[PDB]
Amino acid sequence: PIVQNLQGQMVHQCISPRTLNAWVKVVEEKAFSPEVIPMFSALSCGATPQDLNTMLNTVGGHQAAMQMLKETINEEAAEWDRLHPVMREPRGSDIAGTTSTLQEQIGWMTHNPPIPVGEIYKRWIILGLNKIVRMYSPTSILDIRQGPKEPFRDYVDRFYKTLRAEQASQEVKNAATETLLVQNANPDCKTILKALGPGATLEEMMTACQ
Amino acid sequence: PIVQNLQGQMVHQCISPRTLNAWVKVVEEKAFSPEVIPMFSALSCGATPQDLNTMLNTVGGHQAAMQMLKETINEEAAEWDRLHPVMREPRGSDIAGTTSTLQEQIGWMTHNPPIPVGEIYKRWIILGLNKIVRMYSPTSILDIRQGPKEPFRDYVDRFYKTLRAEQASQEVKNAATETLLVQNANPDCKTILKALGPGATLEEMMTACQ
Amino acid sequence: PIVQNLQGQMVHQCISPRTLNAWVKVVEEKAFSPEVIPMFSALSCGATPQDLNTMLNTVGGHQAAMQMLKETINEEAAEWDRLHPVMREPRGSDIAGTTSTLQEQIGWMTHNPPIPVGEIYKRWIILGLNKIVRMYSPTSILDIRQGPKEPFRDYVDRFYKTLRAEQASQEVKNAATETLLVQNANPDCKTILKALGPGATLEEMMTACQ
Amino acid sequence: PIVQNLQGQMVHQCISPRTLNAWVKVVEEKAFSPEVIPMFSALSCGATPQDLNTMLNTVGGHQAAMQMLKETINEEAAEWDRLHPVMREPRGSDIAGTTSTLQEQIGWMTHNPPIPVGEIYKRWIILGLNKIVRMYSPTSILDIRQGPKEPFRDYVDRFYKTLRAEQASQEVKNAATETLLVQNANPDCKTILKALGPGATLEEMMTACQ
Amino acid sequence: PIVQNLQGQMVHQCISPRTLNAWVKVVEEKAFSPEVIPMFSALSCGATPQDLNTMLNTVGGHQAAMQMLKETINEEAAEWDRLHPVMREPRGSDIAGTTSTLQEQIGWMTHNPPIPVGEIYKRWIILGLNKIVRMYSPTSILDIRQGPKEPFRDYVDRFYKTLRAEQASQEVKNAATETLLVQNANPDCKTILKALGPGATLEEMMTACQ
Amino acid sequence: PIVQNLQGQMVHQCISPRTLNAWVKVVEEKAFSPEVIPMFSALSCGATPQDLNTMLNTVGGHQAAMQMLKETINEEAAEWDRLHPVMREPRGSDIAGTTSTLQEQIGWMTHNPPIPVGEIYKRWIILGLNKIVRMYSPTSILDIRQGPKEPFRDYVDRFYKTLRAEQASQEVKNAATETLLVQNANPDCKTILKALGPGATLEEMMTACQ
Repeated sequence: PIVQNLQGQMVHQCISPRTLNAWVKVVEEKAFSPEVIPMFSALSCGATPQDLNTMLNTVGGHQAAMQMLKETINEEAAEWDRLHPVMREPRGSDIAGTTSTLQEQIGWMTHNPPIPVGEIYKRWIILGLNKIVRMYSPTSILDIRQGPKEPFRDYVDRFYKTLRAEQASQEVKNAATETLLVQNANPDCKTILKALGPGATLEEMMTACQ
Repeated sequence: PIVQNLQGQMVHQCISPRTLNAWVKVVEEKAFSPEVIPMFSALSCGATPQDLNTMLNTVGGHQAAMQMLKETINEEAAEWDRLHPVMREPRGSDIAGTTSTLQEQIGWMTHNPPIPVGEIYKRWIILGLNKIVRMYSPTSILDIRQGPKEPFRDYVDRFYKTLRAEQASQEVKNAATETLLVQNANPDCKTILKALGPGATLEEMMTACQ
Repeated sequence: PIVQNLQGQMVHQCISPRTLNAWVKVVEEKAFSPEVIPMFSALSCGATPQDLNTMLNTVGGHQAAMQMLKETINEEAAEWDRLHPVMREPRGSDIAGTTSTLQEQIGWMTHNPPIPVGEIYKRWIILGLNKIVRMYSPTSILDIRQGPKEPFRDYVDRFYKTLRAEQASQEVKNAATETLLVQNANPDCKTILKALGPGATLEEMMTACQ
Repeated sequence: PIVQNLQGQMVHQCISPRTLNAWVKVVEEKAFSPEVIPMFSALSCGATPQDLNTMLNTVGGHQAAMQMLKETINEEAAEWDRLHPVMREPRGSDIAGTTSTLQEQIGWMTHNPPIPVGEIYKRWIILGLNKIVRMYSPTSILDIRQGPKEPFRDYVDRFYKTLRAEQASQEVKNAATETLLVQNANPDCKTILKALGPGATLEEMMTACQ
Repeated sequence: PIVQNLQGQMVHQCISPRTLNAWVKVVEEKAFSPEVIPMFSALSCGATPQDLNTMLNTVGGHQAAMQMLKETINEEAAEWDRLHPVMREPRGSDIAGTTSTLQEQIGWMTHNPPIPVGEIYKRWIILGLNKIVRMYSPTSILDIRQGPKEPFRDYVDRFYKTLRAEQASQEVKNAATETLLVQNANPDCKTILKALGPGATLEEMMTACQ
Repeated sequence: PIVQNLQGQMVHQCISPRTLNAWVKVVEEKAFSPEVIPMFSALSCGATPQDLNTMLNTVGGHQAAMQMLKETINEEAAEWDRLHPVMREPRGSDIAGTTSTLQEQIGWMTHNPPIPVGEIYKRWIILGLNKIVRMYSPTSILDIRQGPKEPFRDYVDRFYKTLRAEQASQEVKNAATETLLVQNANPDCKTILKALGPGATLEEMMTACQ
């Protein structure tokens, strides 16, 4: 990835074994849980398209997901080529890092103004990963219900984990979300939440059901 | 996080995978014990709101706590907007890192005088974490007493651990707290402490009951 | 390898023990899976031919594969010698790091215009590794068929992993490959895929068969 | 901690996760053995009071020890305030790191002449740690006596470890301690040591009694 | 070892603990398999004679091998003294690292032109290690015969591993080597090798014997 | 330890936790085997007396050995004081690091001409460690005997390991050493060794009995 040196300029540096190990271990252990995407966005700080290609190709399993990612990147490159018809300006395949040289990528990312091919490739990969995570949700939100003896903490944590997996975003707060949350609880906490009144925060609901 | 180079200028640095792994392991293994807050304040030395959001979103489980944290940050941002009506001035959401880009944050944190958006966001996150840790107390302070044969050392350890968890702070010393400690002590140690009289430090009580 | 310091010139630095340990661990663990080649291209970023020889000779086991690699490198060196009739210009063996000193390799890797002996040797080694990986595939692509109760997701995983093993590249799918994919599926999923019609993406096939 | 950069200036640096993990592991595993204090003085080299507070607060267990440490710090700060009647001059709490900011601490630590607030706070913490270590001695010195078949080396190891714990120092050997050491030895070794006469060092005693 | 700094000169650096740990672990775990020599030549890149002595004296076991290494080094030093009749010019014992100081070694390795005492010492140590590796071959190559149900790949693995051990070098290719390889195979593969015809490469033999 | 910065000057640096962890682990695991002294020499590269004291105090067990080391240090300091009757020149105590501040030590180790208190202190510590390792020898050299069927390799390994321990030095080859080596060999090997002829090298003996 491109970093900043002590002279004050952007100079390319090789990708480190630590970053590669971190990414491979994360993908192998956490599978495609929703928090992998922030991990991908953090490990790819200032990455060139070649670095992102290395990170994607290094993954051993989940080849169906990687094929979906490849198809999504191709679709995004086609859309970019349609929206941007014609140093040489980049094309979709050049941004994808399959028809361009590392030197050209570094020249683009250091140009004034910069042409962040790495950022665009990261956005395409992030769209692909969002689709993959949304497809790999283990269960639907409508089937999350508190057990007969399950504490409110466990039920709420499972409900919000599922709702993060489904919508592919942690920020899943909605009025219908709260209604579904209160509906699926056990009757003991259901009555308390019903009597708590509208507009209550999740903190107050957890305190009341503690 | 913004760091200082050998030249002597504040520049951005990519967030290291080592810090991310440390924070993830700490949250996974420490649950929400009161010692997590100093760890978060240490790992985030000089971080920007983007880095804080990365560190928060990378947490795997405990989604209810993250939702409470998000709601608390929203409340604090609303309060900040109310107290500050209207480079572009940072709004509550911009400080929270929802509608802000990296360049804007770095310009804010390198301005003269600096607008410490990172510090403000860290304060809001610290408030949310304090509330979460307080909520995560396994038992109240009034429910802990020394056992029939428990050494006074372990009893004081448990008492002060519970006291730290209850108030989400370590410095919770009070005359009422000392009276509670001597009240719940074993009858032999209670008699010894009563004979020792008021004004005795914790060290003297520990020495006497040895 | 050769890296750039703050003075502004390429300088040679010793190969770090971290890279060597990572490469040895990768070879010992993953055997010759198709993802070894991206790891080799990543760990050897800017490595002079001496470093490539160090990385190749450090591998303990799999001596047949290393002998095939040696023969392939010799053949490529002979072709290079034939195509290039005769600072001294490099030869095939000089590029292969057998009859060249470290100083000569540094000079070749740093002149203007550069003679990327490291990159040429890397391409030869990657060709040899492609041959090895293609030879080491456990199964043929015609032996992959979905089981009576195996999910379509796992069937696609196996199919595309084996396909990457054979062609030694991720870009291995084709129209005939898509026909093979739909033909080898279980009849229940085969009917759905047939009803989905031509032009269907892998995403739609995965969604429909669930 | 404040460290000297390559340009030759004393600049503030964030405290690395490795030091924090090392200190946490040392406290967690070694309890409060006498060797912890040298580890504390080595890990916290050049630290400002904020870093010392972070390193103290990060400890999870042993809350009674931390309470005693806080009491000792308060006593020493009161003494400092008494002895110093009144850039702004530091106070007891300012040195302790509770009513001071990072900028003020850095200014004090880098003023000419320096006001070593970090060193003074470290001395107070060392006093507290010495008190805790002395309190946490499992056994008294007089209770170390050689077994019927116990080797002399292990007996001397136990004796000197116990003596090290008590006086909160390693250089605790003395003529009275030498007499105590020769008193509790086994009669077979006791007669040999008595015949060896005064003036014999520990090496000669160990050699004679093997 | 000696490295290159940002000032552009050659200056000394202490041998890092990671290098020492890597060397000790490699030597202990891998015994004296032929891949140790590439590891030794990679870890000691640019090492001074004192660094080589530190790396050799740190090994715990295999003391007979270390004594043979010392004998070989002494013989080579005597030869060097014989071949060179007589800042002081180096002698055999100075390159051996027994009668030279670190300052003198650095002056030798940084003189104009450099007198690579480190490289000469490393060559002597490599000759000694080659002798030890040859002596540590578990079995003779003539006893390697393919099993009744052993795959030809595993037979080639064992054959070439043993042959590399015997010569302490990877260059074991020969017409007699190929004849010995084909003679020891099972008749089922021996007939196929005979039918393949002379002059075939190893890859063709592997593919035809599958 | 005092190291050289990029500007080209000697400045102090806090002892890194990696060095301390390595030193403590080695001392705890290997006990006082003769290979510890090279490790201590490597890890203490360029250290001040304060760093040497830090590394000595951090050792938890084996307090008898540490007391012997302290006695040896005191004796050497007394000898230094006698040999050198009285920036202030360093006395024995100041060299030992008990009565000298870090500023004085840095001023001493960076003066022109240098006064290497660290080197002298390391010499004293190495003398003490040699004495400790010599005392800690598990067995005598005369008791080293070959088993009836124990391979000659293991016999020579044990013999030279013990003889290295016996004299606290690896350079232990001698005429009497070889005489005892051939005297304690098994009769089957003794016949071959006797018929081999005087003056034979160790490699010839190993090959003859292999």
